[PDB]
Amino acid sequence: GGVQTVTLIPGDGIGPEISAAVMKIFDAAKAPIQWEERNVTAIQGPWMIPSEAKESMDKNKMGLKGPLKTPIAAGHPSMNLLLRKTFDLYANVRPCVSIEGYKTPYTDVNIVTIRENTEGEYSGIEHVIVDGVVQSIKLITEGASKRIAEFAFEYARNNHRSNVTAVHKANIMRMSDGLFLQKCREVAESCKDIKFNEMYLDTVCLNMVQDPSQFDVLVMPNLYGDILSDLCAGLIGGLGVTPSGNIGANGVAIFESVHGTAPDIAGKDMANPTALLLSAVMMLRHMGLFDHAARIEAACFATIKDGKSLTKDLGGNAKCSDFTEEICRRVKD
Amino acid sequence: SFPVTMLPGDGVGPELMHAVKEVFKAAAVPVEFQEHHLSKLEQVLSSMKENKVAIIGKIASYDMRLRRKLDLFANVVHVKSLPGYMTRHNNLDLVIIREQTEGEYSSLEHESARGVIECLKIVTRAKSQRIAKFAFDYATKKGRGKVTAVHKANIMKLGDGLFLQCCEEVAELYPKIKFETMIIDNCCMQLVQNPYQFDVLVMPNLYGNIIDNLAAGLVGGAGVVPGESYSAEYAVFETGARHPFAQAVGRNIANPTAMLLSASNMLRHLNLEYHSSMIADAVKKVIKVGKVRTSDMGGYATCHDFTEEICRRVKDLDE
Repeated sequence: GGVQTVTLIPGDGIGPEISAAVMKIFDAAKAPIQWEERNVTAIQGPWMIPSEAKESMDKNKMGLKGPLKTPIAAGHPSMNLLLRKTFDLYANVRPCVSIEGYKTPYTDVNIVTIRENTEGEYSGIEHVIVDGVVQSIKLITEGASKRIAEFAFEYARNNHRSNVTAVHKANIMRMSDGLFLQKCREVAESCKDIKFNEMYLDTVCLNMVQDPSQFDVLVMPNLYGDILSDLCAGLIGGLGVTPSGNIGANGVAIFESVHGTAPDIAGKDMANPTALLLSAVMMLRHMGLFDHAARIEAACFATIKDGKSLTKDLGGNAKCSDFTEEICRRVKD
Repeated sequence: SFPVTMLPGDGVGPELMHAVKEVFKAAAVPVEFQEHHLSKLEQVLSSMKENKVAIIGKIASYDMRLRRKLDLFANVVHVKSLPGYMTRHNNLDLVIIREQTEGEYSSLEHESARGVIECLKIVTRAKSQRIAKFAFDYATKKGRGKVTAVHKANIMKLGDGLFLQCCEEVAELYPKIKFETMIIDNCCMQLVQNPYQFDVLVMPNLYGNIIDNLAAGLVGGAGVVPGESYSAEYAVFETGARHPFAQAVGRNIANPTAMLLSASNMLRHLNLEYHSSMIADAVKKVIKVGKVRTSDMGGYATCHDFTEEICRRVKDLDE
C-alpha cells in the first residue's frame, strides 16, 4: 500500500550491472520500489560522504549498495567506516544458507551471524608507547553490547529462529568479553522463548568446519564477527552468493554486496547479481514487503537449481542478462 | 637415558599421558618421565633447565605466565590429514606458526568509566621480528616453500602493521622462500574453500588461536592435531587445538592420537628417530586399517581400546 524510494548505490566495476539487474528483477514482480541513484564516494570539506547521499539515506531509510572500489590514497579512510559513523550502523547481519544448485562440501548450512559493528578491536584507538611498541585498544561497552544482544534476540524471533549463541573469548579477555557475555545473558533472560547458550570463539571455529548444522543465530563482538562471517561465507560458496545488511539508527539500513568490484569482467555481460539480489531481498523483508521478498527469493533459488543459466563463477557459460531474465521470467508465476 | 618433564594438565590430560607412557613402555622407549601434577611452582623452570624438553596437557594466567617464564614465544601446529580418517578436506599439509607472548593475552584490562572496558593488545617489533625469523627458519629447515603472513593491518594500521612490517623485513633475508600476506577474515574463508594454497602461516597470538582450531577441524579435530611450543633453549610438546572445551568431557572416551603424535615429535626432537618413526607409524596405521576408532572419529572404541591396539602394533613383528 504505497510506493517507496530506496537509495541505490551502484558502486564500481560490476557494480552498475548488478544494480541495474536487480532493478529489472524488482520491476518484473511489480514490487513497490522506486530507486534514487546516489554516489557515496568520499570528499572532505572543513572527512565525509556527499551531502546529497546523506540527505537521501536520511529521507528514505533504505539503501541498496553494490561493490565499491578500494581507494588508492593512504590518507583515504575506509568507506564502510564513513558509512558506519554517519548513520550509526551498529548491527551487521549475515544469513549464510547453502544454495541448492551450488554444491559445496557443506549442505545443511543455515546460520545468521549478527555482529556488533561500533566498537571492539575496531575502536580505532592505537598508540606507539615507545620505539617498536604499539598498543591497540579493544573497547567493549555495556550500552553497545546490550543493543546488539537485543537486535539478535529480535532477529531470532522476527525471522522465526530457535537458538541464539553468544560467541566470546571471556576466558582470555575476562573483563571486556565478560561484560559482553554479561549483557547477552541479561537480554536472554527477558526473552525466554529462545534457547540461548554461550560458546568460545575457538570452540565455534573448530565446530563450524566440522558440522555447521548445530548453529543458528550467532551474536558476537566486532572482530569475532568479521572473521566468523567470512568463515561461514566459505561454507556456502563465498562472497559472491551471500547477502549482507547493516542496521542503524533512525530506521536507517543499508544492504550490501560484500563481494569484489571485479573490474576484469566490468562491461562484459558476465557478472553475477545473486549476492546483490539476496541482499535486496533482505531489504524487502526489513521493510515489511514480505510477499514480494519470498517471491523474488523463490525465483532466484529456482533459477540456480535448474542450472540452465549460471554465470561463469557458478559453473555456467550464461551471461549476466541471460541469468537475470530467467529470474524475471520465473517471478511471474 | 633421557629425562623429560611431564605436566599431565587439566581435563583428560592425565588420561592421555597414561596412554603416552603405555605406548612408550610398549615400544621400549629410552625416556624417563619426571612429572609434576601442577594445579612458586618454578620447580618447573629448574627441571626444564636440566631436561630442556617437556610433554604437557592443557593447563596474566598460568598458561601465559608459564609460557612467559619459559619464553615459549613460538607455537607450531601441524595440520596434516591422516590417511584412514576422511574429512571434507583430505591430503592437507599446513604449518600454523603462532606468536604466544603478546597481544590480548596479558590481562591488560581496565574500566575507564562505568560500563566502559578497555583491553590492551600489545605488538612489539622484538617479538614480531622473532616469530617472523622462526617461521622462515622453519620453512628452510623443513623444505616448505611459502610463508603467508596473516594480519588485519587495514583496521589496526599501526601494530598489526608493525607485525606485518617485520615480516616483510625478515622475508628479504630468505629469498629462496616465497612470502605472501593475507587478511585474517579472508584467510579464514579461503581455509574452508581451498586450504591447499597455503604452506606455512605466521600470525600473532589471537588470530593464531582462531586458525589453530579452524584448521584443526578441517583435518579431523581436537583429537588428532598435535602441536609444539619452542623457546630458544626449550621444546614443549602439546596438542594443537587447545581450546576450552576441547576434550574435557568424558572419561575413557578421549582420543590419544594427537598426544601420541606429538609425543613422537618429541622423540624426534630428542634425536630418537627410530622410536619416533615407530610410534608415529603405529598410530597412523591403526587409523588407516580402521579396525578401532574413537568416538570423535566415528568409531565405538574406548580410549583404552585404541591405545591397546597401538601397542599391539608397535609390538607386532610381521608389520
